[PDB]
Amino acid sequence: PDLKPGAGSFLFTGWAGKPLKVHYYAPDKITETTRILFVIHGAGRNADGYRDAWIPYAKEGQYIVLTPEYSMADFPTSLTYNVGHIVDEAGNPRPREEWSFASIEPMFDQVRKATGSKVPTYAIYGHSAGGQFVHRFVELWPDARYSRAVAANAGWYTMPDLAIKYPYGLKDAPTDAAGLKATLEKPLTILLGTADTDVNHHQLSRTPEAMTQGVHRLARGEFFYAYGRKVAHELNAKFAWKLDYAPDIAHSNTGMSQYAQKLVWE
Repeated sequence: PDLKPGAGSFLFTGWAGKPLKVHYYAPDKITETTRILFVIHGAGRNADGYRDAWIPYAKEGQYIVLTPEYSMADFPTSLTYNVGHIVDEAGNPRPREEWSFASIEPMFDQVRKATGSKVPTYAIYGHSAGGQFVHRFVELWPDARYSRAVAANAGWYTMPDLAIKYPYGLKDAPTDAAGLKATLEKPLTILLGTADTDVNHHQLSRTPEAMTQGVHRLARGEFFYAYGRKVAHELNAKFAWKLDYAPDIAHSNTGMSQYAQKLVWE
């Protein structure tokens, strides 16, 4: 069909999962070099706000913004959304095309088909639970066509460790040593707010497995990056991850996006 100039939404059904309402921003003129940025919301499923936060930057960069709404009704738990839904709540394996990750690539096709843009890649950004979604999408979707993925202020990480069990590591995860080696060469950027340091934040995991990564989101992000560098040395991977900071920003998608807007096109 179409995408309307400005802010809007469409219902996406071109995948094996549930229909997804995608809130978008489109520039006034779409050319065939108009870029496309996926913005992934957090646990509050505030997709409408996440698209709005990037509207000014998409207008000044003249690119499309896509924010899928993983509503509470259709994705009630974190396991159904940012953990990827690779198993149901009972532990039974689910088909890969029904994972929450499986919507990005076909959706990336459809919007191109509807706008006329022919860009071979997209950029993707996520904050908090969206940051978990994005770095797990990097770890478990080797086929993805992102030029850069930005994970901002994730609460805790799936660590690049083949001996730690999912979702705290890549043991019992759909990847192996070669896949991990390729993951360490992907253009992933961990962006952390220097004030995301409250060890008692009301959304912060304090499970022992999460505490092995650090006491707050900033420490955990730094430690996840360093662990990636270590295992990249172990596997002789050409380490491509990047570590960036948002000075004096905490767990705020607006403040983090103001800095991430200068990172997704790297």
